[PDB]
Amino acid sequence: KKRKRVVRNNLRIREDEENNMNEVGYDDIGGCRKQMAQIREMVELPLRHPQLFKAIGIKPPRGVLMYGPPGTGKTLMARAVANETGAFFFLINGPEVMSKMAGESESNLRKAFEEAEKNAPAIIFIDEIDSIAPKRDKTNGEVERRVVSQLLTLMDGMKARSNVVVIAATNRPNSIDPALRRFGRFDREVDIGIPDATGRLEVLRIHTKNMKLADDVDLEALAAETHGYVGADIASLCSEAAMQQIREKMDLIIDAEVLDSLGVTMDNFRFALGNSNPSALRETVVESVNVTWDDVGGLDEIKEELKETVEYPVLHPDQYTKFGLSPSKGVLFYGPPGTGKTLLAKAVATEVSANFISVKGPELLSMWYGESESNIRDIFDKARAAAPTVVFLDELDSIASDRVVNQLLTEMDGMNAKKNVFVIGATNRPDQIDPAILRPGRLDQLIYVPLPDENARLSILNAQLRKTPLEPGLELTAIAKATQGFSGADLLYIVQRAAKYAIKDSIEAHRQDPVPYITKEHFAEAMKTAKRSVSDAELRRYEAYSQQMKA
Amino acid sequence: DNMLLVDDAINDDNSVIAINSNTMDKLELFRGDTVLVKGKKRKDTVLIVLIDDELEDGACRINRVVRNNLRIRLGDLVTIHPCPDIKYATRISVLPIADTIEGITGNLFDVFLKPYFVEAYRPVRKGDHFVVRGGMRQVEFKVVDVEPEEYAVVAQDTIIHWEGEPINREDEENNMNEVGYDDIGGCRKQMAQIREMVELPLRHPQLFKAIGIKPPRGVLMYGPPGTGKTLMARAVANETGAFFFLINGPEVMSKMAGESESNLRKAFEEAEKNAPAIIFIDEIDSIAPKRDKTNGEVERRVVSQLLTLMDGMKARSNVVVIAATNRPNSIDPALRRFGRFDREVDIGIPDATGRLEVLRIHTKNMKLADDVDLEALAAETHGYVGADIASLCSEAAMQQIREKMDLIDLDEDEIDAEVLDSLGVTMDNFRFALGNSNPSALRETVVESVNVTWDDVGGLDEIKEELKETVEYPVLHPDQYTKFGLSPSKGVLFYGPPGTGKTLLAKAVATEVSANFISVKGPELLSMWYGESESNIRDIFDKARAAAPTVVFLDELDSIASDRVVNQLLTEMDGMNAKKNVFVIGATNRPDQIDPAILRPGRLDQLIYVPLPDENARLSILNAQLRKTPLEPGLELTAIAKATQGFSGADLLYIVQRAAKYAIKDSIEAHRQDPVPYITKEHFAEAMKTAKRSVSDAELRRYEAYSQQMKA
Ligand SMILES: Nc1ncnc2c1ncn2[C@@H]1O[C@H](COP(=O)(O)OP(=O)(O)OP(=O)(O)O)[C@@H](O)[C@H]1O
Ligand SMILES: Nc1ncnc2c1ncn2[C@@H]1O[C@H](COP(=O)(O)OP(=O)(O)OP(=O)(O)O)[C@@H](O)[C@H]1O
Ligand SMILES: Nc1ncnc2c1ncn2[C@@H]1O[C@H](COP(=O)(O)OP(=O)(O)O)[C@@H](O)[C@H]1O
Ligand SMILES: Nc1ncnc2c1ncn2[C@@H]1O[C@H](COP(=O)(O)OP(=O)(O)O)[C@@H](O)[C@H]1O
Repeated sequence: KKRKRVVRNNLRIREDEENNMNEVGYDDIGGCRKQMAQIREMVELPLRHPQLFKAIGIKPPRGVLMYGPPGTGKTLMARAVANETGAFFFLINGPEVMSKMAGESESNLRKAFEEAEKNAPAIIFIDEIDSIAPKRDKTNGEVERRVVSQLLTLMDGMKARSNVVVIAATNRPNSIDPALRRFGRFDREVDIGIPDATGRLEVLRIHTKNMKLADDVDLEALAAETHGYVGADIASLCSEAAMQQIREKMDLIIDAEVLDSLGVTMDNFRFALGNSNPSALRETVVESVNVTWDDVGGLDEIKEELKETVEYPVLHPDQYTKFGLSPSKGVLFYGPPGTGKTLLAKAVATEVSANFISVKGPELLSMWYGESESNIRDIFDKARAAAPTVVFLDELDSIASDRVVNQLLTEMDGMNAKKNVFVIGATNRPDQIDPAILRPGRLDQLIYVPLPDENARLSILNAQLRKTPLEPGLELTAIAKATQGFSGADLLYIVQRAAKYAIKDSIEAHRQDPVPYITKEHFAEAMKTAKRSVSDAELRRYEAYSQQMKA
Repeated sequence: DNMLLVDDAINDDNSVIAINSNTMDKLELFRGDTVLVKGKKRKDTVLIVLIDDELEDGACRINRVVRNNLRIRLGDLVTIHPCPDIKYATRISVLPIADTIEGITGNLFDVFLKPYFVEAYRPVRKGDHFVVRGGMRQVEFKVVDVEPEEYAVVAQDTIIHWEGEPINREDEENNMNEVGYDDIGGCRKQMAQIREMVELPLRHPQLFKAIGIKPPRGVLMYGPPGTGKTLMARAVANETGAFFFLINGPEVMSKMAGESESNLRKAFEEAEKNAPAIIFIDEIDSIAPKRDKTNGEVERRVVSQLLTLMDGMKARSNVVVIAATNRPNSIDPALRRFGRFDREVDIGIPDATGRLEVLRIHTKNMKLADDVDLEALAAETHGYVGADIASLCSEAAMQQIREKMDLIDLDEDEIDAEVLDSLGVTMDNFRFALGNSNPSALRETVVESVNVTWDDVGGLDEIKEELKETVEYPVLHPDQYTKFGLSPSKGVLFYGPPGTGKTLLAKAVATEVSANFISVKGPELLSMWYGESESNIRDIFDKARAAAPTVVFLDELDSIASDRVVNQLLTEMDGMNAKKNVFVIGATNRPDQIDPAILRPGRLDQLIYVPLPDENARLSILNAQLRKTPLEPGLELTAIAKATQGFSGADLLYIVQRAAKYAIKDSIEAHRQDPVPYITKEHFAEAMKTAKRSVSDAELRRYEAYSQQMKA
């Protein structure tokens, strides 16, 4: 393996060894099984077995291009695949080549390409290819027009029939000159999103393989609580926890006995999480959700309609092809705020096992005003790249000009119907929605979301209270019955208020477990201190609009 | 207990230390061998030990000169070790000090060679100062160099060299190459954090290897300009004792292209050679500014070279990089990612104790007059960073010079020393200098500590308890919330009549949890909206995160209800993680223009009405103001409180101020024509006759209706 206890170490199955951080195989990467498989398919076969392509008679693809949030291990993934396949790895940095003189950058590039070619089982991993080749309409300088031209000439002049694979990494997909996306160049696109719970647990296990972890570790709990953390953030969290442990042990301070007492505890991880701050949520990213249909309460007919709309076309594409009906993709939820529309969207995305994409109203406004990292083009491009995907547009009424609406219409119409990309819009103000978006071939289907009934309210209360202690024998049927006209947000507020009262009483009792659960009287006080958040006028308006649509 | 207590010595011998036999017994030292005494700031010396039965056990006898050389004072603890590697000196180079040879010429080296080194075998070390008597003078020389290393003893056959020129004495003191922790004050927390982030990687690298982790390398301290960042960096570097290397942003950026890369590469390589080492930078923003505004290629290549050097740093090497920047967000964001500058430290304006400590440090050499009340200056000086305090001291000294100048004649080239002896800075000089100061830190959002308690709050007990339950518990008792799973709320918004004590409530809340208050007025938000202001709300929240726990205060939040700033605030507040100890308190007199999105869950959801003070509240407020102005004995404030229905705190304070003004005017008239240094009944009578209300009843009814609507 890798072209290689003492024998096992020799065959890999004083600083010069550890500092030489190589041989990082597939073991040291987690949460990217799909992308790992894609990269392996596009790399190993062209290099290990070029004979197969000759047998089938077709040129193997070469141009690969990865993009995702910064610090997600793109460089680490490329290094790992290069080491696993056993080929020579050449690394290039965009700013570095841009750093050198006007003519020096072109030299560097051509010399690197030729050196790879002469020694060319290898991967020429560019990095931050956007910097060297930014958008043409933005920068049109002499050096900008020269270095990009040289790179394009080198790419077009690829000798072919060789074992050279070029990989480029850019944080944003549509942040490069489009000239690189044509045939014979970077075409095989790969998207890396924030890892899910399993990926985060894998990363935690990978990193915490040398640290003297204490006896009490519940890494599953850490994975569950940590959301929106990229691998770099997890590494930083582990480092912060170790630093906190060192600080805690420092009060008593070296004798080896104390060194023997070093141990990272759950308190350290909690403190590190407190000190950590993810930098990935601020950008639109693709992830996987696991919301079950049984998770929500009621809305059985809505579930049936959404199933008919999404599941059958994707579960049984052959039936639709034979019947000739193209899959529907325009779904728009409307109804009172806080009715769990996002939860329904997440359930729908989980049904087809697609990657859910979320774009909120503040993001829409930021794009509208021009101050925003990403534009709708990038959102839809990523949606296509990570197909299948379900895009969610929250508060379409918040774009109340029409530039963003026009861009959205163009993007929605341009994408091919066959591609499994669905768009789900949510808005509590259907009147304000531009009529142009309701046209056929667009967000045409309308789904009203009625308020939960007593059964739905009881189910919501039961689900929300599963993870918190409750007084044995408590009957929530009365609570649900006495909560007519409410919504999910109101029930959540009631639960939070009851928990707050319980916390206050517990703290006072401890100062003076006396009460490790919430009593019926606490819920009674919470409900008496809270009331409905939606007036009858709004419900009447919703009903009138529903009648108008029906008629 | 090998440490021994520093003791004053009557004898003037510069190489003899007299100790009791029990002192040797503790360390089992043998008579006839020198000992190494090490003090502080990497200062050490070698002394010949003698036995003095008179001295009690543990009592030493070292002249004042050796202690001065070691930079130590009486009563300190110094570590004493034997000298197993005693060696003699073969070639010692020593040069004189010109100011020490004033009044007598000639070469005293030959005079001192034989009598002073007649088989004496005095131990010698680099940098020592030794005093020898020649003629009528006692001249002190310095040990320029000694061979073989490291310290050795002055043997008779040792060759002494004197080919050179004298050097100044104060030049070494002003070199700034020796500054310990004693030369800093008011930054205990930040200094402790820097020590924890620096000492452990260098002093004890084995800890990280034992626990299996890569120690951090990137420490970035940012704060208002002229706050002492460079001084703190130099102090920590010298205290650690490791090799040091500095890079100035202005210097590197001032050289033509290409030379900068060579300088950076040479600096990094040389520092790596002398591991352990510390690399420091200044105005890193200057060399790596915000790429969004500067598109020049030179800065791009410089920043790329710096990034390459940082990333290529070898895994195991005792090198720590420190950077300084006034604006935390000004630097190119690429430097903030993992594996680079990540350990962020924020330095705020010092509080009263910090200002007192700084003033004490600076006023360590001036001829302070007998009447100085540095406590009063510390209390009065608010918003002064250390540099402003140094400028204040300089200006006060200059004013004293102005006052004393008339006696002397500046035309002559010589000034009599008797007048010089009379120089002395009086409290009036400091008062004038403070009058002619120009603080600037307070003009921009800077984290500062507050010391306001519930006592200053005149009533609103129920609001006090509600706010306590909302804030204090999640800050001091997160365990209960974790057990129940309820997340802590952060968004609290006060609404009510102006001047009802909202800022004071926010300050009290911030003080209770012992957090760093941050203030952001509405005009600042407007200027940020127009872009004229330097700092952006992103910077405010980044500073709040770095200085956590903190309480941010947004006054006149309705002034932006503009939409870009509101959207940015919503985005940043959403990005904030709940578990972090960051809280936001909004204030506004018009709780109707605020966008509904501000009131959404996970945002400024908690609403608190602030009512006008009650009669008991009015009495408490009046008592609170009347603490430094003397009052007529027997004066009754109940009549004023009861006749001041509907008044606000600001109105009561204004009434007190105008009454004090009337009393002062009466005193001025009486003196011109201070038997009455206090206020009497007539002044309060006039003030109440001139009383009014800041809020009309219609506005009160509107607020009441709005509060009832919110409650329903
Ligand atoms: N499976 C993983 N996914 C993400 N990060 C990982 C993973 N395994 C380890 N890491 C850690 O996360 C970081 C990923 O590598 P690195 O810091 O080079 O990020 P990157 O996104 O590839 O970098 P860049 O985009 O600048 O080339 C490293 O700290 C690596 O140790
Ligand atoms: N404890 C202290 N805290 C702050 N300033 C101090 C302190 N002691 C002395 N000073 C004064 O502060 C100044 C030293 O800090 P300096 O001017 O280098 O700060 P800076 O603005 O961070 O520097 P830089 O030019 O490196 O950005 C001198 O005026 C010194 O007299
Ligand atoms: N079956 C359900 N119906 C309505 N709301 C639910 C249901 N299940 C959970 N919820 C709650 O609904 C909330 C979603 O709130 P919100 O985003 O305001 O709704 P929307 O996105 O539809 O406007 C979640 O916090 C969740 O706890
Ligand atoms: N409980 C209180 N209510 C109102 N004012 C008070 C109270 N305690 C003290 N004050 C005084 O009232 C004034 C309030 O000023 P400020 O905090 O700016 O008010 P606001 O935030 O309402 O504008 C200050 O002089 C303050 O010392």
